[PDB]
Formats: sequence, structure tokens, C-alpha cells
Amino acid sequence: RGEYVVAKLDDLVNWARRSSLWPMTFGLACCAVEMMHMAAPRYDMDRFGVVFRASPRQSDVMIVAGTLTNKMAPALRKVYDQMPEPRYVVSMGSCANGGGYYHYSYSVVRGCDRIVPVDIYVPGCPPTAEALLYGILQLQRKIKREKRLRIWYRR
Amino acid sequence: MFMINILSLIIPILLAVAFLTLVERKVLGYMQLRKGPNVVGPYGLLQPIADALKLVTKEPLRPGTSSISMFIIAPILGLSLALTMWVPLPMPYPLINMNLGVLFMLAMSSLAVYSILWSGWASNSKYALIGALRAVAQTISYEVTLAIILLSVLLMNGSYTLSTLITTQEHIWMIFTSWPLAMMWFISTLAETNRAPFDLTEGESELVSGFNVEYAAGPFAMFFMAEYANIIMMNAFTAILFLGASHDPHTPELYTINFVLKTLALTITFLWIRASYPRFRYDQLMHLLWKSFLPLTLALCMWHISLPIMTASIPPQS
Amino acid sequence: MWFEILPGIAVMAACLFIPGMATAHIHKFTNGGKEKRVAHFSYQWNLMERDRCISGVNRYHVTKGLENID
Amino acid sequence: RKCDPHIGLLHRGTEKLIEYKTYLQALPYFDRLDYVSMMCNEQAYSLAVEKLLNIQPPPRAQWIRVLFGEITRLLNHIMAVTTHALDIGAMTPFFWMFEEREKMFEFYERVSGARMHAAYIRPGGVHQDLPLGLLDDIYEFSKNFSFRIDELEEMLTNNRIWRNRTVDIGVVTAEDALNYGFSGVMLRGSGIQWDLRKTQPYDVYDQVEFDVPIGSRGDCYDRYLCRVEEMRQSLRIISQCLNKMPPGEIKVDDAKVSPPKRAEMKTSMESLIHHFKLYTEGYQVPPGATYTAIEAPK
Amino acid sequence: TYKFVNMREPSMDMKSVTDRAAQTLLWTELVRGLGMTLSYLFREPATINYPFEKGPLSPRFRGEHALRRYPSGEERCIACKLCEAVCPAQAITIEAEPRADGSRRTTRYDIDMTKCIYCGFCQEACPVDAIVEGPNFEFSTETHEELLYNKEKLLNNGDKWEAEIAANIQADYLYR
Amino acid sequence: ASATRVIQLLRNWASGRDLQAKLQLRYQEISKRTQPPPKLPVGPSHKLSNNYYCT
Amino acid sequence: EDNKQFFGRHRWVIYTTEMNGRDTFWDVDGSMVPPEWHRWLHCMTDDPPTTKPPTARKYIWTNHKFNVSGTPQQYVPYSTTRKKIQEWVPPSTPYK
Ligand SMILES: CCCCCCCCCCCCCCCCCC(=O)OC[C@H](COP(=O)([O-])OCC[N+](C)(C)C)OC(=O)CCCCCCCCCCCCCCCCC
Ligand code: SF4
Ligand code: SF4
Ligand code: SF4
Repeated sequence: RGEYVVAKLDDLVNWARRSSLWPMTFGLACCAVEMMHMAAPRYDMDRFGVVFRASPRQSDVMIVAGTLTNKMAPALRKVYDQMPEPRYVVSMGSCANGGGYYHYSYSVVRGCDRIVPVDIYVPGCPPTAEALLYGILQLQRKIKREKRLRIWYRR
Repeated sequence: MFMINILSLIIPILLAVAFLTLVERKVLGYMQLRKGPNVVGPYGLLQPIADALKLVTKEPLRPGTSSISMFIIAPILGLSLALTMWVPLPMPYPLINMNLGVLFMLAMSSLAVYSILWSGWASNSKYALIGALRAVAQTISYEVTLAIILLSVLLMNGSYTLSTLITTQEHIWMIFTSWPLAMMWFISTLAETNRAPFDLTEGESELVSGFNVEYAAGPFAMFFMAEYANIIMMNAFTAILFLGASHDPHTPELYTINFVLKTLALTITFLWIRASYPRFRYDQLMHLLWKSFLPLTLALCMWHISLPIMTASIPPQS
Repeated sequence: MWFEILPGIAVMAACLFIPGMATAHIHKFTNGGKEKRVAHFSYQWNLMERDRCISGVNRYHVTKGLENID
Repeated sequence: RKCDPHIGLLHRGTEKLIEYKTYLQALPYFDRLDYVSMMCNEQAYSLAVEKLLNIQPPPRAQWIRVLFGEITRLLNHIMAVTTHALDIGAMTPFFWMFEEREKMFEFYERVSGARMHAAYIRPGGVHQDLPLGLLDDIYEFSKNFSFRIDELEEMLTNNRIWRNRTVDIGVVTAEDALNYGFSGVMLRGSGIQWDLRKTQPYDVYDQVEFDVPIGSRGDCYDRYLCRVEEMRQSLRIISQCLNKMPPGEIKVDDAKVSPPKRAEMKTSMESLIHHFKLYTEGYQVPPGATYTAIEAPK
Repeated sequence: TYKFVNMREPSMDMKSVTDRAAQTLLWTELVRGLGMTLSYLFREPATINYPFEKGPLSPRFRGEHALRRYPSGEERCIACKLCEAVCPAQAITIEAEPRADGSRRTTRYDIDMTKCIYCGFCQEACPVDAIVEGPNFEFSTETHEELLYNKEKLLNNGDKWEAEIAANIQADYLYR
Repeated sequence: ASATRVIQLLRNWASGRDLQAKLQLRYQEISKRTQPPPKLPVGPSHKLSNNYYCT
Repeated sequence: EDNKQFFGRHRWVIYTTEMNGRDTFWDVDGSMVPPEWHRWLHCMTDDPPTTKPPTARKYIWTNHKFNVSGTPQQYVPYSTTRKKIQEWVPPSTPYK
């Protein structure tokens, strides 16, 4: 029936979306150099099918990586805004997760989710490179469990 | 049956371009000791499909300050011209046996700059504007050497008929006669096609994404498809020009083997260069062309015009 | 190692393989086995138009010689 | 004409909260301050703090500090060169060296237990011992890294595109460089005859020989040669420290500033009190002030 | 001591300038780069196959926290309250209470993963090795709430990774 | 290591140096991850003879 | 395990098809690795539990679980203490 056909069509879109995302690491702090470390030949995101792409109008997932301050706050949001859909943000490190080591200082917003809708929270200070690689794997598993076409069918 | 042959030419190239993203991604990674796409299907074979249909399902956001008619015409010209680049190629027997194919080749290649200028203006952002202006500025500087190189190279061929290049190279590769021009032609092809060090047009690190700084999703692939299609065609054009192959009339299969095998070798050395050299700079980009390339091209052209006369080796015009 | 990229480029060789084979075989098939008789100059063109009119079937590629004259 | 480096897009409390954290609690800040040179920061903090306490670490502790300090120097100079090559174009030396960067990052993990923010260099020495055989693995790494440096120089040093984007670019005279408050390689590239490890040798740096790579032009290229030479001279320190690693304790033999050994914690009462007040109140540093200076790779 | 890095003496003999002209005309040094990267390609890669194989780690690794218990099974924690006093980010919150037996342990051991920074000071602080922090690093999540670990969450995780961390401190307590 | 002498020759000639002598990866030369228990030394002032903190 | 491969890929895994009543043939996660084997796989100890079984305890989780985020058996934080200020209980029946 139509449910089976739309299920296949959803999976066809699902498979590419979980295998062709191009992250844009908004390099902030010591969390950022770790993401460049999981760009090293040791882990090599690109073997999964993701490429470090600038010009965030091309990227799909964007990674906040480090502390986020009020000075960085409004610009960082705008990066999220003209970031085209589907758009997902992954919280890298404790500082981006919940302020972390600077949670009480006067200049850093406690947690990055206060600015953008965090999809995956990755703990770490810094999260070891493969721990983020795990988080990216979780992103594709979550991407696998969506019902975009299915919901529209019942809409 | 002329029609089915046309789709038999344009469809395989588009699929070839898609797979070019995968091989370049893997080969470039391998220089960097990485592995490149190997998770999405066997050895990443379905990565081009994954990238292609993910971007198609991404909304083509038009910038607020954009002329939509102007924003859309540029990819149409860019992609159509790139696919039109192959219609006079001497692939076994050339599709469009234009007696002036080389001029037709150059005119269409030079018309590609309108996509660069129009994309930058239609985007209407300072970053895109100066990105495009220098992009064409790099672009318009070099094809004068392209024309000079071809005029000197084709001088011993006999005419501008692309099919005639096969009979000229019937014995030895044409590179041996004009290897100073061969490297002259080769480097200028990178500048036209905008690969590193001549990537200041795009400049991923320092110009974000050049004219594609905003260009996203749907029609972004068109520049990407047109760009990578030109890579094969320019390398294919170099393959026939200098690295000619014997062509038995009773077996065009054999020369296709030689032509094809050469043109992947020429594309492979393209991204091989990318994975080794720093990116150039705008001033050196012009200075290298106008100070050390133009004078050498002039002299070599002067050498190659007089060479057939001093050796009584002028070629037949037919 | 580098034997993993050969699957990528082998498909590439197959992609560029197709246009050469098609235009070779369609030219062979349409023009009765022979290749497309090219006419870069008006002489070769009016050569063909003579062949098309002389074939008795209005196709140039149909070649028919000494069996005609008497 | 003019460029304004508008900074502050990362300004955290840092010093502001240090007024509220004890000396031990403040130590991890430096690991996160100049985050790419992990140990070299906390080297400065420990040297500063132990100076006020008038307590010198045991010689075994000093040798571990300098070995990791120069290993950290390898960490940062690889960062500085490869990241620069990223933006200049060629990006393969990036990945080539980053494969090595993991190896010393793995070494960080073997000793401290974390990848980047080791928090190893504590006032009074180091927190823990090197695991058995750790010197052997870094010895294997040390042998092969000289080749990896050759990859960089072969990749970049003679390449025209690299040079022309770098040579005679951003040159600064010695007087302005010194007046600008510059330091480290910034002065050395302009031919300035100065180096903290040599002129004011802190820790063991006096009992080791190395050649400071003084440039002679002051442009960007001179510093690039100076930095890659600093790599090789850093490799000299690893070898000298390797063959001359003395035995002995890891921290000072003063429980008032060094937490007692875990074994002594649970058998000796004085250790319990000393461990207790150290982890809740912390050692009291005598009043005063001190600007302690070390040559970070930056 | 010191050494110069760019004092160069280009010999002006007719021999040497030929190489310099050869270098500029024929891109010899550029070809050096091409053959350099080609040798790299002809080498193996070092990309570990995650998650089918993961990075090499060490027994001293600092990961996710997990409260443990004695061989008898009673919680090692006695609410000495050292760990939060040294906790550089104040991620440890705890309140002790009287217990029915009189072995009055804590009713609250809440460590905020998004505030904690994984220094490992808590382990060194704890006199009974109650709070250790395990080798796991896969404890990612999608909502900020599930990172606010509580007394129950640590106890469950301690009972989960008990097989691992027990050997880790077994092979590392001599160093500590 | 795995790699045959043929393309080992290709790496050696293209790089201008022998790479089999030392490689950027690791092999059996690495000390195994079950090192024996240590016997870390004692402090210089660990003596139970005259050791007064007044010194 | 294969000692001939370089450090890292020298020992590895392919995951099971059934994990705690969950289909995992296509999906792959690193967290189904049980703790005692998690020690050996990360090269934290080069001797597998098959030859050095972990010490048995009454409380050690008999069935290891993967990450439960995004699933109905997720973790949800909640205050573990007890409400301390209790209201004055309103009496009942009379008036004045
Ligand atoms: C009887 C004999 C008749 C003929 C004799 C001809 C003379 C002898 C032969 C001379 C050499 C050949 C002609 C000149 C070639 C060089 C032109 C030139 O300007 O060089 C200097 C130029 C400029 O060097 P420069 O900028 O350092 O110095 C130039 C001089 N000043 C400083 C005054 C400006 O070199 C380059 O442009 C470097 C290469 C740039 C492009 C980057 C990619 C290079 C990829 C190389 C590998 C791939 C090669 C593929 C070859 C083709 C394969 C099909
Ligand atoms: S979470 Fe830790 S490692 Fe990451 S930016 Fe904050 S302090 Fe640095
Ligand atoms: S490692 Fe322990 S002491 Fe340090 S911040 Fe985290 S919970 Fe607190
Ligand atoms: S976990 Fe240890 S340090 Fe923390 S309160 Fe309990 S006994 Fe004290």
C-alpha cells in the first residue's frame, strides 16, 4: 500500500541524510583542536562520508566546540539561522554542554542550548576524538529513526 | 538514432562526475594517509549517490538580495556549457565533427566566465562580489596563453579539426615535439579549471567558498558538476592534444582504451597536485602568468611558427 | 593500501567508456558498417550527394558499384 | 591600511574565578588557557607557586617536567606549522603530522590519564609516575619523528608557492619587535639573541645542551625555518632527558604541600590530616608576589 | 649555543646557477613534492575502524564517573565531603543524612557532567576510593537533562563498569 | 610492512629515502600493556631517625 | 585479534545481531561491548577475560546494556533527597 511505498521513499532519503552530512565545526576552544584531531588519519571522518565544509550554507550539522561567551553569542546564533534545513547542532565538551569549567563566570552563557536547539550532547573536557565520533554515530542513528514522510502521510 | 547517442554521451558523464567526488575524496585522503569514503557501500561506491540525493533534498535557499532570474540562469549556462564541451571530442569518431572544433572548444570554454561573473553579482554580497571579480580576473588572464599554446601546438597539426590530431600523432606522442608547451598548456588548464594552487577563486580556507560561498543545495551541484565535468574534459582535451593514440579503423575499441586510460591518468595527476602544493596568491597569480608565462609562450609560439618552414615540414590543411 | 581506489576508478573508466563505444557503433550501425563519411570540405559533401542520388534508395551509405554498368 | 584584531570572542572569567579557587583547584585553568601547549602552561604555574612556597621539586620531578615540556613543544610547533599550511593551501602535511600528534597525545594519556588537559604538573613536582616502559615507547616515537620533520621540510621548505606566500612577508625589525613586547620565536626570528631556556634556565634546562635557532631576516620564512629547527632541537632534549632520567620520588617530601601517597594515606594518621586539609583548605602560600616566566612554544 | 637558520651562500659559479635556472624552469622542487605525496599514497593508512576497533587507551584513563562499593557491597562513600571541596567546577553536590543502621551515608551524590571537567581530583580526594571515574566515553546523549547524574545513576553505573574499574585501580594503585 | 618489495621500492624511490627503517605507525616494538607492578621509591626525608619538620 | 596488523587495528570486533532484545544487524554502536571485554579491546590490558576472568561480585550487572538515550528506557534526573519543610497539617471538624 501507500504506507510501504512511502516507507521506502523515507528510507531512501534517510540513508543519504545519515551518510552525507557535512559538519561545520564552529571552532571555539580546546574542544575544537580535538575535532581537528579526529580529522587526523587516526579517525578520518571522511571514511564515514562526512567532509569538513565551510560556508555554513552548505553544511547540515554544525558543531559548537568550546565555551560560548556573550560576545560570541549573537553571531553564533545567526550562523544557526541561515544554516539551511535540515540543521542539527552537537554540543562538544562540557563548556558547550552546560558552561563546564566556566559555568559561573560573568561572560559565558551556561550551556550552548540556551542559544540553539542542541540535538546531541557530547560530554567531555575535552571529549576524546572517538567519543565525538561516537556522538556523530548517534546522530546518524537518530537520523535513522525519523518519520518525516510517514508523518506527512498521516498529516 | 542521433538522439539516443546524445543521451549515451551526456548521461554517462554526469554519472562519471558523481563518482569523481568519491575517487578524489579517497585519493586526496590517501595522500593525507586517510582512507576516504569506505563506509557508505563497498569502498564508498554509493557515496556519490548519497551526496547527490542528500543535496537534492535540501532546500535551495535564495538570498534576500538576489535577482532570482539572474540567480538561476548562471547554473544553466554553466552546466550546459560543460556538457557541450564534449560534443566535438574525437572520441573514436567525433560526435560533432566541426572542422573548427578547437575554436569551438575555446569559445565555449571562454564563455564559462559569465557564470562566474553573474553568480557573484546575483549573490550580492561583498565577499561573493570580490570573490567573483578576482575569480574571473584569474580566469581571463590565462586563456590568452591557452590560445597561444593551441596556435603553436596546432600549427604542426594542420588545421583546427580535432579529428586530425589523431593522424598527426600516428607515430610519436605530440608531447615530444612541444614538451615545453605541454607543461605550459597543463599548468594553464589548472588555472582555467580553478584547482590549487589556482584555487584563490574559491579559496576554501581564506575565501570561505568563493562564488559558492552562499550557493547551496539544489543549484550548487550545477557549478560543482560543471566544475568537475570540465576537469575531465580539460584533461581529455590534453590527452588527445599531446598524448595521442593509434586508432585502427577496424577497431576503435583500442584507441578508446588508450584515450580513456590516459585521461584518468591526467585527472589523477590533477588532484595529485592539489594534495601537494600550497595555494597561490592573487598577485603571484597574475605575476606568474604575465611575467614568466606570457613571454615564454610568445617565444615558443615564434619557435613553432617558423619551425615547419625551416624544416619544410608544414602539415597538410586537410 | 591502494587497491581500494581501483573499484572507484574502474567504474570511472567504464563511464568514459560508454560515449566512445556508442558513437563508434551508432556510426557503424547507421552507416551500414562503414564509418560516417565526413565532409570537412564542399568536395566531400557533393561526393556524398552523388552517392545518395546514385544509390537508387536515397541513402548515401548504401554503396553499389560495378554491378550496375553495362 | 589598518587592521583591528577585535578579540574577546572567547573571554572567560579565568583570572576572575582564580581569586575564588584554591591553588590546586586553579591548576586546571592553565591547561585550558594556552590549550595547545598543555604541560608548558602548568609548568609556569608550578614554577611560580613553588617559588613562593620556597620549595624545590625533587630532581626526578624536574626531569619529567622538561621532557614533557619539550614533548609539549613538539605538540605546539606541529600545531603552528600544520595549521598554517592549512590556510596557505597544501593540507596534507596537516594530516601527516597529526598522525604523530596522536602518539604523544597517547603518551599524555598513559601518564596523566587524559588526552589534552593532563593536569600533570602540580606545585611540588608531578602527580604520578610514568607507567613502566613508557620511556621505551616515546623512544620509538623519537626515532621515527626525525623522518616526519623531513616530510615537512621536503613538502614545504623548498616549494616556491610556499616561499613566495611566506618569504619577505610580515618582516619586523629587532627594535620594534622588542618594543612591541614580543617574545619567544617572535624575537628569535628577527635575529634577536635571546632565549629563556638559555639565558634564565629554569628547572633542569641548564643541564642540557641545545642550539637556539636564531633567524637572520625577521620575515615569516625565517621563523618557519626557526620553528622546524626548534623541532629538531626539541628532539635533542628528548634524547638527553631520556638517557639522563634519574631515580627518586615524584613530589616533594613535604606533605604540607604535596598530598601523601595513597598507601600512606590509610595507615599513617599525619597523612590523613595532611591529605584532608590539602584537598579541602589547601596549602597556604606565604604572602607576596612573583612574576615567574618560562619560554612557552608560543 | 645557537645556530643560524637562513644564512645562505648561493655560489655564483656557472655550474650552480645552471641548477638554479634548472630549478626554476623545470619545476624540480615541485616534482619533489609530487613524488613525496606519491610515496605517502603507496603507504598504508592508519584509520582505525571505529567502532569495530577503537583507540589505544591506558589504565589511568579518565572517563565517566561511577560510584563503587565494597566486596561486601555496601557503598564505599561515607560522605566525608572531600570531593566537592576540591572539585574545581563545583559539579559535585551532596548532602549527608542519618541512616537507620547508623552508617550514615549520603542521600545525594549528583555530579553534573556538563559542569564537571574530568580532572580526576575526586578520585585522589576520596579516601575510600568511592568515587572513581571509569573508562567509558560513549555516554553521549541527546537531552541536557540526562547528563545531570544523580546518586542512583552513579550507583547503577558503578555496578555496570565494576568489572572494568576494579582491575584498573588494581593495576594502577601502586602508582597512586 | 605486508607491503610487497615492489611498491616498497616505489615508496623508497619516490620519497628518496628508505621508509622501512622507520614508519609512522607502531608494531611489536611497543611495550605490552600489562607491565609488572612497580615499587616506587620513598621520600628522601622518609627516615624515622632525626627528621624534625623544624629543619 | 591479529598481532601482524599495526597497533590499533591489531585487535577488533564485529558486533552481534541481537543485543538485549534490539535489532542491531545494520546499526552499529560501540557501547554494547561488555565491561570486562571493554578493558581488553581498548588495549588497556593485552590479555582477554577468557584467560583472566573478572572478579565476580553479587552486584555486578549480569546483563550489560548499551546507551539508552533517545529511547523509552532513557535516564531522567530527579532529586534524590527528601522534602524537608512540611506544611502545617490543617485540623478537621470544629469551628470556634
Ligand atoms: C631547440 C630547443 C627549443 C626549445 C627550448 C626551450 C627551452 C628549454 C626548456 C625550458 C623549460 C620548458 C619551458 C618553460 C616551462 C616553465 C615556465 C615557467 O615560467 O617556469 C617558471 C615558473 C615560475 O617560477 P618562479 O615564479 O619561481 O620564478 C619565475 C621567475 N621570476 C621570479 C622572475 C618571476 O614556474 C611555475 O610557474 C611553477 C609551477 C606553477 C604551477 C603549479 C603546478 C606545477 C605542477 C608540476 C608537475 C606537473 C607537470 C605536468 C607537465 C605536463 C604533463 C602533460
Ligand atoms: S569543555 Fe573542557 S576541553 Fe572543552 S572547551 Fe571547555 S574547558 Fe576546554
Ligand atoms: S573530575 Fe571529580 S573533582 Fe574534578 S571536576 Fe569532575 S567531579 Fe569534580
Ligand atoms: S565519594 Fe568519597 S570523597 Fe566524595 S563524599 Fe563520598 S567518601 Fe567523600
